[PDB]
Amino acid sequence: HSSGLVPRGSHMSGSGGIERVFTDKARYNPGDAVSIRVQAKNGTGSSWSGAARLEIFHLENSVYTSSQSLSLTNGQSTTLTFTWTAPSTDFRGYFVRIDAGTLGQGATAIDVSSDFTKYPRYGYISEFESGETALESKAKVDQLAQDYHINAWQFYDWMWRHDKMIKRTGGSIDSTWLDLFNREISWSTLQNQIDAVHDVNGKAMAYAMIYASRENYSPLGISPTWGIYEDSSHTNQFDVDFGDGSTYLYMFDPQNPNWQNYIHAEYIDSINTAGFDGIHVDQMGQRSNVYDYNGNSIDLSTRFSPFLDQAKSVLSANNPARDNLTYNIVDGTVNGWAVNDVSKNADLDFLYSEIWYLSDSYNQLKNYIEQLRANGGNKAVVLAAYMNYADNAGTRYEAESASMTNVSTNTNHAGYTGSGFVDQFASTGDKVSFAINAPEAGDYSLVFRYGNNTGANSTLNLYVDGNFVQKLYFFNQSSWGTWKHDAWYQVPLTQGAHTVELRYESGNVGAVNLDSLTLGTFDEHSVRLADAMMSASGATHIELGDDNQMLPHEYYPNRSKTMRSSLKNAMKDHYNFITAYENLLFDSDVVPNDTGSQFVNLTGVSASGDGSANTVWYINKRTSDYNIVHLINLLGNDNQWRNTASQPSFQTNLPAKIYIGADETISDVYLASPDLSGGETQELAFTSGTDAGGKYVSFTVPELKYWNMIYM
Ligand SMILES: [Ca+2]
Ligand SMILES: [Ca+2]
Ligand code: NA
Ligand code: NA
Repeated sequence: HSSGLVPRGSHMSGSGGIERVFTDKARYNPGDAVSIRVQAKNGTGSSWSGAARLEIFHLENSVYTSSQSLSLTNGQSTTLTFTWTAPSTDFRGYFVRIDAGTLGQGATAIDVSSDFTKYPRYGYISEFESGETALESKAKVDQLAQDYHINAWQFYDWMWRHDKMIKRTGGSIDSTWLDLFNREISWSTLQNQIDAVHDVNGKAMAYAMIYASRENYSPLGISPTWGIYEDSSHTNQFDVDFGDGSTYLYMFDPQNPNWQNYIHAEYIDSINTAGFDGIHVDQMGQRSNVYDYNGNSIDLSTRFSPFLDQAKSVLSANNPARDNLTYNIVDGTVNGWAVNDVSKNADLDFLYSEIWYLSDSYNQLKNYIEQLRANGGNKAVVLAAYMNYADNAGTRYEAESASMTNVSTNTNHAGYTGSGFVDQFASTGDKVSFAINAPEAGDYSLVFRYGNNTGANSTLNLYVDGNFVQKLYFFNQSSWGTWKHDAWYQVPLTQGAHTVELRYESGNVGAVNLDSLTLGTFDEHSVRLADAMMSASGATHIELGDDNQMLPHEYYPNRSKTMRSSLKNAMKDHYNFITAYENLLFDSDVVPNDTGSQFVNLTGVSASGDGSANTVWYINKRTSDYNIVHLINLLGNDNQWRNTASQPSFQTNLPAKIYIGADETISDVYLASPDLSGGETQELAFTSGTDAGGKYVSFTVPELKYWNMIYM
């Protein structure tokens, strides 16, 4: 008479329970009513009844509890609401737990901050099509707000021209306009999205350049005498070629007051006419040997601050509620080009930096973040750091292992993957058809690795499951030995088997060598590690946008990679975590040097304090009220933040000893991890004592997967 190998009975587990827990807004003001929503589904196999219980925590302390009764027929769904009040102390993050017994558990987080610039959670919107309904604009904003607490959206490439941002014809705003790449921007869709951002208490930041006009700028009243030039005789203006012999950006002197007045009036028109909350100012990065119009040599690195101070000033005078400003410090690294002058001297509301290849290790990037924090007077730091940027990551299907019609295989150009590649793919009736599997329903990035040295674009017709989808362009390279994978199409797929086919048909031109097809996928391991390092170091990461897309590239509409459900779920936990614990992560400072011996020790694993490969990395920080120790699991992995990674070597029962100030006493030891129990703070059994090193505490860390934050 005992329980068996499995439970015996009429009830199921696994499916349903608490599906989602979220709030209507991304951010709240003190005193606000907060609607906490719980979407519940009874998949138990019979009726269910009981209490749904809410508990809210500020760090280690339970600050609110509440309960309501619930009953559901089998298969029934409902949405419950709990109403709370944002407590009076401004700038505080909270953890929210929902427990519904046998129906399961859920969690979310709440940010009470009257001004988003202290704890920005930056997302983006990069498409503005007339096909998008008001409900769909709203749905996509609501999803980012609910699932990640995004409180600011960078609206990318919304403008008509860099120097004329809203298109008017005869004083009337055009209902649609074509951007520099001939995308259709809808004025209705744009405003619907901006309103939807406002409805979740978010801010809409308008992308703009600091110093860019488009081609043919003179008729707009812009003078070439405000330009910056590659020589002292103003022969060649700095510019950007977009590769069609017509479309260009021309570059100007940010310090020139007349350029300032011109482009700032565009910034103000964008705020007032579109409803934006501020301007997200971009640049192209380091340019050496710069001259103004009159041939004087100028250091461009120090000319942004005056522009930005002036910009802030005209924004605040125009509308002090909607005057937010940031600027991209391009190519971020310690003492990098323009880093010190911008972060120290620009009147920015928070700092933003796009990281290229000057901060490749975790520790290098941590030092850059810390320099920005120190220079900027503890202003918030947001990084654009495009994950897996160079990796053709995802499930791979080799072209030569696929179904081939009127083509051949070969091995004569080195650098192919697998046994070779497809060639003689150059004439009508030629086909390659890949038999792929989608493990779950959703969007898939179809990424083709190819060669092409025919001297012009080659094209192939893409087909999915027998249906034509689009003509794809495969760009001309300098040699046939040059393999690229910048030809891609993102497509929705049902779970299961599909066919993906490239066909050379009437109207297709050129030829390609076809190496493979990859299902472009962000790698969960690297992404979770990088986000852990960034936020343990005191920064946040712009990576999510549009309809639950993740950012693969500097051109925000790029969809050459997609998140799979497992990564989406880890990002919900991560973004819950950086919201609920925002005070410990972004109010804290690094603990100085540890003269003599290091304050943190671990048993049974290699440990580093500088983000060394194949170690558990410890980071010790403090606020006035707390001592904090982050553990980031680099076991099994290198010290580089951007590239793909293996799953960390998960640890269990990791003994830890932390030294504390000898004039200090520890009542409790707390651990919180996005990886564990959805971020809920855990109270750990511990012992204290005194050693040669001083006063310490000692405890076993039950689990370390990616990132644990210990505090006391
Ligand atoms: Ca040029
Ligand atoms: Ca052929
Ligand atoms: Na949630
Ligand atoms: Na203001």
